Formats: sequence, C-alpha cells, structure tokens
Amino acid sequence: HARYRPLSLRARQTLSEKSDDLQYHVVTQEWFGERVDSFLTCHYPQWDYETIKRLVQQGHIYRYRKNGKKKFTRLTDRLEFDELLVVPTRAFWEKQLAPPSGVLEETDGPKFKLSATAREMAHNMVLFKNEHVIVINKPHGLPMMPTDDPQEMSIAAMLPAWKFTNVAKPVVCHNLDRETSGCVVLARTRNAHRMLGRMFVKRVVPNSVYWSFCVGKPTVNYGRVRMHFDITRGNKGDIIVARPSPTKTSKVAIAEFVVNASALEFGSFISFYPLTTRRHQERIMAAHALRCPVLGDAKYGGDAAFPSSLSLFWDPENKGLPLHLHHRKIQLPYKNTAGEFICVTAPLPTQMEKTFKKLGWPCEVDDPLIP
Amino acid sequence: PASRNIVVPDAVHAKVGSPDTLPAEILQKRAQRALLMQLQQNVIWEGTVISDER
Repeated sequence: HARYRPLSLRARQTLSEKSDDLQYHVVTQEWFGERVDSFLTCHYPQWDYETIKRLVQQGHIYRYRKNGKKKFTRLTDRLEFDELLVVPTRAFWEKQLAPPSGVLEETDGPKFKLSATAREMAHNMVLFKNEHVIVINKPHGLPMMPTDDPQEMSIAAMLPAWKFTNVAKPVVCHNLDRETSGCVVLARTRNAHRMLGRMFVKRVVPNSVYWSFCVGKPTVNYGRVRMHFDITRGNKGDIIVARPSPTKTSKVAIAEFVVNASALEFGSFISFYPLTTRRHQERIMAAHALRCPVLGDAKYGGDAAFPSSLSLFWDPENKGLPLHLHHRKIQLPYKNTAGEFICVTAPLPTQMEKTFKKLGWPCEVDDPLIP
Repeated sequence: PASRNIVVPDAVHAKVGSPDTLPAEILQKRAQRALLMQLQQNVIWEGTVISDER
C-alpha cells in the first residue's frame, strides 16, 4: 500500500518505539516455559507461521524483560516469568509510515478464466517441471506481463494454466522482452521463488545463454561487453542513454559474447552470456558495442537488421521478421540423478531454425560454456 | 557546372505514408500487433470476437 516511506534502521526503531499501537502480552505462570513461536501461534490463530517468523526475525515482534531494553528473540527461545511480549497491531501497520512484512496483510484479488485451447497451448509450451520449478519455452510474439492495452494475452494471464495439482499458481521468476523467445522460469512455491530469486540478480558467473543471429561480424570472436545505461522517461517511450563510464544514476550491463560461427562479414552467430540484467542489454550490446544488430531487431538496427544479404531466405521488405534472439540453456540449482545441475534448453524458433538450416549450421547442439 | 542549379521534382521523393519513409520500428510494431491478434483469434481469448473467416 501507499504512504510507506523508505526508513533507515534508526528511523524504523524510532517509529516502532514512538508508536502507541502495541499489544503487550504478559507471560504468566501458564505460559512461562512455552516457546515464542508456540505462544504466538496460540495467541494469533489468524496469522500464518510465515508471518510469525518474519515478524519475529525482523524485530517487529519482541519482548520486554523489565530490563529497560527491548530484547529481540529467536523463534526457539523460551519465555520468562512476568515479562511482556510486544506485538504490533493492524493500526500499527496501517496508520503510520512503517511498511509491514509482505505477508501479514490480507490483500486479495479476483481470478480469470482460461480456454481449453489456451490451456493446451500452455501445456505444449511447458518444457521442464519438477516439484519446485517449471521452465517453459515462451514464444516470440507473446508478452510476459500485461501490456499497455489491457485486452492482450500474457504469460501472467496464462500462469494458472500450468498450476499442476497445486492450490496456488506458480510465479514468474524473471521476464523476457515481447520479441525474444526461449526459456522462462516459474517457481511453483513461494519459498522456491524466494530461493530462486537470487539467481536473476547481477552475478559474476553466467548461468544462461542467448543465441543470436547478428547482421555483420564483430572484429573479435570472443570478448566482454560493458555498458552503463541511464534509462529515463520520455514522451511515450523511454530513452536509454548508454555510456562507457559509470555514473551516479546509471546501471551497469555486462555480457560475454562468443562468436560461435560467422558466415562472413555479412552475418554471424553469437552467444551472449549476461552477468547483469537490464532492459534490452543483449540487443543494445549487439547493436552498438558489437556493431552487429540482431537479424530481427528494428528498434535499434532499424533498416539495418533486415539486410539484402539474406534476400534469398528472408524478404528484406518483410518488417515482421521475428527477432533472431533466443534464450537457451538456463542452469538451475537443482541437480539430477547424475549429480550435475539441470540445464534446461529450448528448441530454436521457426525463423532461427530456418536461418541455421539455410546456412548449413546445425541447430541442436549442446553449449559447453554453460555446465 | 557547380554554379548551375538543379531542381528535383517531387515525383522522385517517396510518398509520405510509404513503408520506406516510415521507420522500421513502426512497421515491425504493426506486424507484431497483427501476429498477436492472429494468435488471440487462433486460441480463444477473453473479449475476442471471431468476426473473421477461416
């Protein structure tokens, strides 16, 4: 909810101590030795153990031992005689600036019906599935989140389709562009989502690859690309200023590009291994840092991503050419029976398969750079 | 030679609404919009009326 401001540690402590919306449960003879978690579970049936643990471990719920200081306790610590246990209230969470933990609130929303054809499409889309995670081959044209036009299809909309024998639908762990296809990961459970979210933040060891067909050939076969973006809002779209040097408000974008095989100076096949997440880092780096736009990228390589070189295969005047960028070989923490991590791949889309076949290069090949 | 002026007739200039004159981004966006609408028609989506044929 709104009216929640970012608070430093001192500000949070000051607000917590000043607020009068606190309930003090006395520890009597009957609840002396009872554990904190059991006491809270008994006294707050409406709350969930997740909320209990979050509050206790983040300090929103504490105890006062008459010691002149508020002790912050673990869930496994025993209580004591004639001591207070301070717990906030709905008033504490709402009528002030301190935001609550993202569980205790009772927010809810409606549902949405899906057609049998859509469910079958989702089932065919699914690639890998276990008790924790799903990896699906998101197509080219479909978007991930709802578009500026509410009446449009989306992966978020289709999410309930692959709610296999689970009460709650999975949650997307990361998002792809509306023009890029390939693997996308869904966490089945909330704990799985929290654990797997640490993969998609900025990292130094690549775990996924992007196969791209780029017009032109970079001067070097393998290398690293680093660009600092200063995304800002514009009239309708957003401006993306890219610079080589850092800046206070800029965000870095790092990738490792390997030219798997280049036909000639006209076209090339590149693999991008990103160490960072930014709006359109792969496309921007291919277009500017490498000076080799993707074969279907009109947003950056306008009139240059559609070359007359491949007039025999693709019509240069057909601006609807799908982007020749494909997410592939996402590596997951979960291992297999052989002891090695699970690397889920996605088959190349129709256009990239056609281009590879026409150039004579094989399509189904294992990328050793992502073990 | 250089001093001589040359007048270019408007005929050679491409039409304003021509795809050549239009930036490639607009053409790609329109093509992708058409593809998305075709996909929505192919798989029954909510609020999608089948007013077409085939």
